[PDB]
Amino acid sequence: METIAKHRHARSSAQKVRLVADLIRGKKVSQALDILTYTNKKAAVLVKKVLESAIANAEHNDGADIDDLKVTKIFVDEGPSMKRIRILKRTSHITVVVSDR
Amino acid sequence: VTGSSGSIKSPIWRSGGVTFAARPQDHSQKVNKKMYRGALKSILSELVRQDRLIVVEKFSVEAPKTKLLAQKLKDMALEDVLIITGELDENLFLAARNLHKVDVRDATGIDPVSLIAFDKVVMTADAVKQVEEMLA
Amino acid sequence: ARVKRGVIARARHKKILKQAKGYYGARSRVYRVAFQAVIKAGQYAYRDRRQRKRQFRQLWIARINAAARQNGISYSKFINGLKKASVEIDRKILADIAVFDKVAFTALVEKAKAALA
Amino acid sequence: RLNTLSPAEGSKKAGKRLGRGIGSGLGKTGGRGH
Amino acid sequence: AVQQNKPTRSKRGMRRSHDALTAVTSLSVDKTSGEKHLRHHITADGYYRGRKVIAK
Amino acid sequence: MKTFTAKPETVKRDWYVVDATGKTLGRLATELARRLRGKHKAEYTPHVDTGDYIIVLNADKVAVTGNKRTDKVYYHHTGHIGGIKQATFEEMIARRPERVIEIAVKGMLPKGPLGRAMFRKLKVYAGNEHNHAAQQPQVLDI
RNA sequence: CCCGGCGAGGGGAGUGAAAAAGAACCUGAAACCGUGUACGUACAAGCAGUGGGAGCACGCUUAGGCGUGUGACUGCGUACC
RNA sequence: ACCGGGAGAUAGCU
RNA sequence: GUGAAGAGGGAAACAACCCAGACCGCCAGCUAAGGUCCCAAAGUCAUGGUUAAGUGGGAAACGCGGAAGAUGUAACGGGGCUAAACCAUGCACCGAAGCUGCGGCAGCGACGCUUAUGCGUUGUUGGGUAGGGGAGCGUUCUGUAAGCCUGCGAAGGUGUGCUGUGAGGCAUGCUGGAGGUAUCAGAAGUGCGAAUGCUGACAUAAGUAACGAUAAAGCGGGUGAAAAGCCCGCUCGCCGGAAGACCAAG
RNA sequence: GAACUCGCUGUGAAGAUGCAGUGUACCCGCGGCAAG
Repeated sequence: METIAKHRHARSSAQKVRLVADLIRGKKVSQALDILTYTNKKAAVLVKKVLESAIANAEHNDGADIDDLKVTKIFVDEGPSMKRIRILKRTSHITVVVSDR
Repeated sequence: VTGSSGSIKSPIWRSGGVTFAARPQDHSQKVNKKMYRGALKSILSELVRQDRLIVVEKFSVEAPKTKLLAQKLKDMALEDVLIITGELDENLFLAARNLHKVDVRDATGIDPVSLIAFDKVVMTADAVKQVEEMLA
Repeated sequence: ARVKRGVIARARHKKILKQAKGYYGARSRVYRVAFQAVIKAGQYAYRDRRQRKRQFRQLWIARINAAARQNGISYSKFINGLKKASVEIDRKILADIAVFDKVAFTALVEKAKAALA
Repeated sequence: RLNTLSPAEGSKKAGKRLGRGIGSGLGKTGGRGH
Repeated sequence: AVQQNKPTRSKRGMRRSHDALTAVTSLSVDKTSGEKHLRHHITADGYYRGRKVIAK
Repeated sequence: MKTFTAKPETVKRDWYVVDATGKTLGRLATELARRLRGKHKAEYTPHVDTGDYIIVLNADKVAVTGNKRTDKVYYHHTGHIGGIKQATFEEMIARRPERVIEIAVKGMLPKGPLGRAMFRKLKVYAGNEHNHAAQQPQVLDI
């Protein structure tokens, strides 16, 4: 059963969070969560947040067999930015796609 | 433009007046009597040649009822009819107001748009003689 | 009577960019440089359409010279023999046959040698 | 035959619109040159 | 001291190719409590090499 | 109708041995370049080379006529600062005539990716013995 | 209902024609930046394109050499006003 | 010294 | 004469030198100048000599010398060349957008069937700044229009295919769910690409120096999911006619 | 303005990274030397 999770208007840079997210594409959740918990970047917190939300949703909507779930697609994009006196604050939009097969 | 190296109200800027903004002007012009009468004669000749003109000496309705006008129109086997008469009749004029297709005017109420637009025109002997004694 | 030019401009931009496929990034997406890139590509196509005849003639001449040298005669002598034999075979056909067949080219060179004198 | 009414040939001319394109004959400057 | 042109995306991609970090991939399971933890560090529950600590 | 184009992989290239032993350097270089480029074959194609592997023997035995026995000199830029370390052709042939033969071929051969590809096809040896005897190199003279 | 920090955000169920209508709320293209898919590249020098072009995957006349996506290589080619 | 108006003030020239 | 306002070719590239006037296309042949050892295509051509000097392939005047020059030979274009240099003659080829061969158009006349005013021949023109003349496409609005299409799917956006010398036109997949509009005319706030043109949005430099007094912090505990800069206690240190406290103004 | 941003020789509204010939160089980062 395909599962998708995302976060809206995150207080993080669009591209800084991508570095940590690159460690979740093609990696199983079992070790991905451990890597995220021990990652030093601030974006690691958001990545583990979206990962735990996605795994919880997969467990809830799906019947059973949570361990076999494999991460397939995960990507980040730039979101709305706020202007201030000239300084622009960026926002990040993270999406994680997890499916058993 | 309401407002105050160029002024912000310039046409190149936004919210500014146009370089050549149109002002209240009349597009109407003058038409000579000779050309008007010639065009009227030409259009009447074309219409009669096309066989789009039917003349009935009497086309007066007994009472001002749109039903009578509609059934009379059906009896004539015509749909697009411009009923032009020398003397306007109160009953027929009142009855024809509701039907947009059927319109009636007076002897002096002759315009090129009315003739060209309406597919067919119906007029009486009084109307034809009146127009004949008019500009013609 | 205001007229909005957005639709016309968008259509023209789409039409011009449609021919700007695969031009190393900016030139394929940026109209300002895409127009210049497509104009230059059209000029190069115009030149190369005429230069294609020259390239093909060069290739045919090279192939005919190679075949003649293989048979044991220079290109000029082979052409002279062919002309003196009342034969008007174009170089393109000779080059085409020199690769798919050899017996025919051997006969042609023999005839050219015989008619050279 | 209502729409068959058209101006007589040669009685109407749009007139060249200067300062519009390069392929319309005169190009920039409005056709008056330098 | 001023750019004469705009660097393209490809140059940025090549320059940023070395910005990727590396996963530790060195999880160590506790001898007794049996939870993965960083090698040569105290576990979250407060165990290291099986021996117990204060673990506030 | 499209003209036949040589296939870069299906072209067959054999081995032909060449030995000058007292022939003009220029003539041998010209013939070697022409035969490596495949212009002799009827299936010549500028797009893809179709030449045959050539092995050169007795490089030091090449013959040079005229005052080139002393006038001729080869120079290759040494780089860095003041890299003018030239090399007279006599010393170069005395040490390693393979360098002289290969640089002559490179100068004769067109320079470029295909130029280097064809250059790789030409091997030059000083001794008569050739270790490429397993492919049956045919004997051809020029 | 759940994850979540008793937030923010998200995912199910339902309402809802449509939630590819969710309070940032009609339709929603480019410049800008992302993931997957097909192809090329780590011995190859210059307005980066143009003709030739083997190869690399797919559907087609179920081959019959048709097109689509890329172009290793090659003759030529010193931007706009 | 600043604001609104004469004032879309006027000549060259880009 | 050329450029201005002509592309093409050759001379290493070169706006002033030589040949040479581009309607479009064709994988056909012949020639101009210039070349036939290659790069880069064509004779390693033939006849009799000169050139042994790498002159050729840079040099005067003057009496073979003159000659020394472009850091590299670097003044042969690279190799390389004793003919692959020069002189005189000859044929054979390569060689431009030049000519011819074929196909397809716009214009100019000339000639006739003279027509219904088109047709069939006909020779020729079709590079082009400024400028002039002629001929067209596309968009809003109005009459044609209470006509026609459209919830069995229109606008805008996004792909495909078919068309024409051309602005361009038509059918069609895809979210869309309410207007669009045949033909002929009239009427324009009408066709964008540079004016340091203007409003809005978005990349570069960049994860870059810096994070703004160099008085100097550290520990235990508490709130908090997250804590050195959030809070309490403790050790040390800075200012201490101040970095201490109060008034006038804000 | 856009970049697949090399040295030397020659031409050059006259010192060429984009012109012709020529030689070298696996792709991409880090700290400095400031010749342009």
